[PDB]
Amino acid sequence: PAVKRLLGWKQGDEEEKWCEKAVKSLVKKLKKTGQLDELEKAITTQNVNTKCITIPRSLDGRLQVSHRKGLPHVIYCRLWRWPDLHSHHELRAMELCEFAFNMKKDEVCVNPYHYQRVET
Amino acid sequence: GPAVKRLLGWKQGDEEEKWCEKAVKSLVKKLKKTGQLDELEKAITTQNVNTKCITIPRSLDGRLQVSHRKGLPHVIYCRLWRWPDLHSHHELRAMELCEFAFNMKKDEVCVNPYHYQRV
DNA sequence: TGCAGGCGCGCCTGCA
DNA sequence: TGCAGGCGCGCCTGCA
DNA sequence: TGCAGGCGCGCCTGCA
DNA sequence: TGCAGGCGCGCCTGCA
Ligand SMILES: [Zn+2]
Ligand SMILES: [Zn+2]
Repeated sequence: PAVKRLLGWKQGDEEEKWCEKAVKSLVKKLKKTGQLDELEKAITTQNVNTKCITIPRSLDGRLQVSHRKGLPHVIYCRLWRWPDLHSHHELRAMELCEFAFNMKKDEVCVNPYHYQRVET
Repeated sequence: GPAVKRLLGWKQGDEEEKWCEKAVKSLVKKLKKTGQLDELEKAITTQNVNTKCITIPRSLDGRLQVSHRKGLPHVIYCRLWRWPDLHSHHELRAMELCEFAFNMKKDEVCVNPYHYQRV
């Protein structure tokens, strides 16, 4: 009771506010392209055989979320799988991943379960 | 909105939100024992600077440990309820009204966030 | 309900 | 020297 | 010198 | 509907 009341008054940190901004950014795109269910299926079931969850690729490959840039597959693999993920060099797509980042296609797959972490 | 909160619950960087709950649980347990919990809720919800000092015992080095993390008690609770980007105790100055301020080295340390001003 | 295991303050080490 | 961080004994908690 | 980060126009939201 | 304001991708800049 008092603990949960006092916790509600907590000033929110920028990292949690940014994570929410990162998830809202992806959800808005997936909703528009009919891919939101697949993201929830991939995240909650950890199923590697899920479809590619794609977003359009930018000219430099970077994605901006609340004044912060990063590679989109790296942003969402750090979010749902490896918080200590340093760079794209630590990621390796599976053969089944049609839209892997490394392939530089029109769309980029951000399904965290289509990438394997390597120790570079 | 429902999908965003659902998907957010699945994130991996949850090390900091479980800690804030442990930090609040730690303070509440001490304030209930000493009859000061209502004053904390009055200070937090009303932002009233003229609230009474909300004290906890002071340790030998002045640091407080919450779930394997150490910090100065007034800094911990000012960052929690007022300034998340609060860097160190050097950015805090107690109001003159505050009898149990951190810098006073007394037996009890006041952790009412509304008895400190940011500099 | 006895008791294994969690965790904090005090003690100590180790840099800048 | 201000500060960070590791870890044990004493205190406290939650099960079979 | 590669590349992180600043910032504007275009896009979009939201009031009157 | 005239207008304000938030923010990203594309463009551009400044360091270690
Ligand atoms: Zn894929
Ligand atoms: Zn005070």
